[PDB]
This record gives sequence, C-alpha cells and structure tokens, in this order.
Amino acid sequence: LEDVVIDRNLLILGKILGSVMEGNLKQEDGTSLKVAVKTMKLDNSSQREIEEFLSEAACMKDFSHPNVIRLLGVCIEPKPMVILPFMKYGDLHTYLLYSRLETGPKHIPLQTLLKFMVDIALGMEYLSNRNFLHRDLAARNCMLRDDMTVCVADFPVKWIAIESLADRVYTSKSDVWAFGVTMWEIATRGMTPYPGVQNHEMYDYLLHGHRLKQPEDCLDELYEIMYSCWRTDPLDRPTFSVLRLQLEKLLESLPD
Ligand SMILES: CCCCNc1ncc2c(-c3ccc(F)cc3)nn(C[C@H]3CC[C@H](N)CC3)c2n1
Ligand SMILES: [Ca+2]
Ligand SMILES: [Ca+2]
Ligand SMILES: [Cl-]
Repeated sequence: LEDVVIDRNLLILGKILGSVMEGNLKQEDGTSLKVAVKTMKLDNSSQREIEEFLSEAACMKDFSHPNVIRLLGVCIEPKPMVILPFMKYGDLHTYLLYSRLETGPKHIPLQTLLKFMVDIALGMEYLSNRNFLHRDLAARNCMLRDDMTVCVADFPVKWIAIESLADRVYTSKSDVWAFGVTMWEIATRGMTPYPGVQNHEMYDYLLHGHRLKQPEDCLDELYEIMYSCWRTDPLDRPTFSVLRLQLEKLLESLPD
C-alpha cells in the first residue's frame, strides 16, 4: 500500500512556483533530482479524502509513459505532498504565449503544433487504457519535457463537458471533451476558450448547440477532429486511441 511513501528527510523545499513548490529529491542512487512538490489542500477529520489520495497515488506511481508525468513519490508532514519531476520548460500554455513574442521562442509551425496535440493524445490513450480519468485536462496542465515532448500532468468551467455541468457524471468521454478544448488552445496559441462568452453563460450557450469556433488559418480537417470531441452525446465522441491516430495521420500528411 504505502510503498510510494518517501521519507521527508530526503526532501528539501524551496520557493513557491505556482501550493506547488520547487524541491530537491535525494534518490536511492546517491544523486539528487530537481522536483516539484504539490501540497494538497486536503480534508482531515475524515480519512475518506486521504484514502482516495493514496489509492490514486499508488496507481499513479506505476504509470510509465513518455507522455505522462511520473509520480516520483508521496511525502507527509499532516500535509500530503505529491513529488513530481521538475520541467524547466514549464507548462505548454505559457510556452505558446511566449512563442508569439520576439526574444521568446521561435514562431511555431503547424507541424510542431500538431505534434504537441499528438503527444497529449498518446498520454491520454495510456490513461484511458488504465481506466484513469484526468478530470482537469487543459493546456496549462501539459508540461514540456527537456526534449520538447509534452506530458500530461496535474491529474475551470470552460473545459467541462455539457453532461458533467448538467449532471454529476464524468467519464473518459468528458476527458475527450476537454482534449478538444485543449486542442483549440494550441491552435489559437493560448487564447481563452469562448471569447465574448462568460462563465455563467456557458451551460445555456452549449445547450443551444454552439461550440468553439474555427481559428483563422486552422485546417478544416483539424477542426473536424476537435469538433468530434464536443458532440452532444458522449457516446458519439471518439476514444483517445481513435483521436491519436487521426492526428498522427494528419501530421504525417503535412510536409517535413
Ligand atoms: C504540477 C505538475 C507539474 C510538475 N512539474 C513542474 N515543473 C516545472 C514547473 C514550473 C516552472 C516555473 C518557472 C519556470 F521558469 C519553469 C517551470 N512551475 N510549475 C508549477 C506549475 C505547472 C503548471 C500548472 N498549471 C500550475 C503549476 C512547475 N511544475
Ligand atoms: Ca475551409
Ligand atoms: Ca447519435
Ligand atoms: Cl469561439
């Protein structure tokens, strides 16, 4: 059960980054790794929030994919602390904004944009196969690896699917809805979803059939892919494995 638990003494906490802090983890191999330490705002006076925490934690430590963040361990003071690899390049959201500045990253071609999307599709395929729900999929939660590949992490009304807003239901298809909204952030290079539309308007807005509008120089085929993610009936939406292959093929059809 409690194999993932790491001794507090092996950990050094630094300045607050986003509460998520910077840290130095000392490993079994002698060396030290740079980490990020999310402290959970968790409910005590009831062991129910803490039991579900560890249960997911243990399941998360066994996750080993190049497009999914690695849960390096769990520490406890009685505050629970997830330990994660530190990514010097940061979240994909900020990167995208930065890209539209001189002195910041280069102008991103569509090939790299699709490639970001593909990477999230691969991470979400892996999780959907393990029956693990993300629950908070958005571009700001995708981290960039040192080799500039994207992993999903941190597992906001404008990302929630209609059924999840209306009812209390959330499945893999709700995650698929979020993925399209994420797809759209990448194609817009960091726009906020539903410009002009406010948070309390969302439910009635989506209930009338309106969805995220097509970005200007965005391919017809890519909007077709992201739109399939917002079909009213969850069972009408493609799985992450379907989506992964459509993006991989679409990207392959674009020149090198
Ligand atoms: C919580 C899962 C992610 C764990 N790894 C990780 N790695 C790096 C960072 C940096 C960061 C800060 C300044 C820089 F120049 C470069 C990077 N901030 N955060 C915390 C953010 C990550 C994005 C999220 N949306 C809010 C919390 C980082 N987390
Ligand atoms: Ca057209
Ligand atoms: Ca139907
Ligand atoms: Cl829109």
